[PDB]
Amino acid sequence: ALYEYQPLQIETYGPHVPELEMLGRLGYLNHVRAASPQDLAGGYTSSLACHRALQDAFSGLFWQP
Amino acid sequence: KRYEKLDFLGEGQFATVYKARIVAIKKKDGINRTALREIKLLQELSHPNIIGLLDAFGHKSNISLVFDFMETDLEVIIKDNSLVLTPSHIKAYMLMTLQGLEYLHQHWILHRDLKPNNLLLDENGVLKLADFGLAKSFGSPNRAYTHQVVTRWYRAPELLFGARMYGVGVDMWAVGCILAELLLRVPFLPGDSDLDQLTRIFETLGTPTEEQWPDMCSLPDYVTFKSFPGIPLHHIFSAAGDDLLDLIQGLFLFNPCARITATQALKMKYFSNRPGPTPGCQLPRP
Amino acid sequence: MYHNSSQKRHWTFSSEEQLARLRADANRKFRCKAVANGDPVFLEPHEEMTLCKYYEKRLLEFCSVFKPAMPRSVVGTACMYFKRFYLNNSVMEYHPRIIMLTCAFLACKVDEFNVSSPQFVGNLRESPLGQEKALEQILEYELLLIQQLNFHLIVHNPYRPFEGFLIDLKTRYPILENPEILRKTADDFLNRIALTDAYLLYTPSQIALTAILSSASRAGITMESYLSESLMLKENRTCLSQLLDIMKSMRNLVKKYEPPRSEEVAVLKQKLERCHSAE
Ligand SMILES: CC(C)c1cnn2c(NCc3ccccc3)cc(NC[C@H]3CCNC[C@@H]3O)nc12
Repeated sequence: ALYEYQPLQIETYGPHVPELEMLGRLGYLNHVRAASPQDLAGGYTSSLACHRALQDAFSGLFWQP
Repeated sequence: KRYEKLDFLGEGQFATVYKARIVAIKKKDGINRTALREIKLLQELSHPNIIGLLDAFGHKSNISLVFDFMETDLEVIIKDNSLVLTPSHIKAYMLMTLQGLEYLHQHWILHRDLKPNNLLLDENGVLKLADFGLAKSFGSPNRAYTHQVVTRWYRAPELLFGARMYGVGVDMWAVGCILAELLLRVPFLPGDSDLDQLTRIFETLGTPTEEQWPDMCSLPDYVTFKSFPGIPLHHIFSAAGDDLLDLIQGLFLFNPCARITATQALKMKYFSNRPGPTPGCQLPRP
Repeated sequence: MYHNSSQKRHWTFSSEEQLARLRADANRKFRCKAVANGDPVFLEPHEEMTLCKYYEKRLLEFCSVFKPAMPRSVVGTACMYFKRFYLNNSVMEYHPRIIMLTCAFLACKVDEFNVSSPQFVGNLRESPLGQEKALEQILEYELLLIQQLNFHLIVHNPYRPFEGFLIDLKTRYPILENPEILRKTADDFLNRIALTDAYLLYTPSQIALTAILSSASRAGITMESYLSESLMLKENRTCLSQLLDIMKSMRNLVKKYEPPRSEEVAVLKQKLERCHSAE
């Protein structure tokens, strides 16, 4: 009865969203505002804002009532 | 409305909670913003390890919220000297907490009030995060938050240093504290003030330097401290294994960005390793 | 998130016909109650729609002059509250003048835009006694508004999806070199879409994408490749066809929108005042 990690299976009804760690290479972070040193000190990064914006943009784009 | 109002359960600043036929009902500014926060967040969330809002209804500016009835919480478990917290039990509690937190963080919400009595347990041994009165959506650059969230003994050092922007770390640190409270059966860092809380943190885990926290000096309430080397984690948690020590170190990393997220904590070898987490039906009952 | 939200589950409808059916049912239910309480005093459903559009314009003006500055999220939430409320309630029973202020009040609370009740009601252009009377009515109607929304308070607006689409265009669509020259016209089209019933018929992502591609078409830019090459709809052409049909239907809803006329709203406002005098 050993635990095995299964990623959360939540259908988004939209295009695939790039992972948070990969936003830096793909060039997304060059278009979101940089996180200030006090923001980084508390754990806030521009990757979070970029990822949430992309997720909201893609959420339910292909869904119909 | 359709409820029997059986037994009194508790009373707090914003509401009084009773048992009712089984559910728990919690009863010029208008409707209380804590009740509205609970309503607006819990309506959008659905997960086995998050408290379920079954119904809502009220009169005038007094709304009653209906939740599933929970038998106990982690605080009663920790403070009960009769029951023994086997490593499997700690693993199970940690797993349920982290899965609920993973779901919550996926939907860009921070609990901001994690502590043992806010982690409720039902008769089936399912742990649910409750008391979303301070919970707030994160990931928006336009939202400025306060640093006085989380009770003091579970507050992260960046919160104690006055972080107005933060992420999942404020939950994760509290999770670490809860983990420590599960291992020691007593509060890990029982400060009497903010400065005393920071002092206990830095005396136990060592004073973080610029290498472990690159921008620690930029927080508005950062106070230069005394350089304690801290106490090695294997000395504090003498009964903890290497995997558990890795999890504890990840949860208690001073850098919030480097601090492990809920999914990263779930992927760690501690949860995969032997022994497996206790099933909910076999967890200790207060 | 929208894809498992109460907005998607309960407040995104199949067609304008279903919305018209809900509005007509509300109108006839109020008529039946008024008759059972006891003539041409009653408002017809299209007259109710005209009054609701006028008072949505009034709510937008109120939220635009609100001090301190109201975030666009609050305005969108409040307008969605107004639309949802008058889907299933007659303006003849609950006056839209009060209901829109209640919508703004509840929206400020829900979206964490902390303003005190006195600084809320001070934005109204009335006497201090009138301001306190309006405050009392807002407090009476706040719970009613919450009940009529079925306690679904989180509203997913298209502004963040709009920002996400702009980021995606800047990153993955070099064909459209500067996506930020689309922002102003796309925002104008977003306002126009908000005037219509589209917020009850489509997803926020669909609405934002429709505004962006309408702005691109206005500039002459043909960027169906972004739909096909970047959104990977070239792998599922039926989904691409459904998406194009959604956007065409939204553009049609915008083109057919008729704004309230001054004479007509004056007449219907006098009619509504007579309705509220007798109730
Ligand atoms: C409102 C909802 C979250 C809820 C469901 N069951 N339940 C119980 N059950 C009795 C109980 C719980 C924990 C320990 C002992 C007894 C007590 C209770 N008290 C209110 C606070 C108290 C502090 N911890 C979080 C609780 O929600 N709230 C609830």
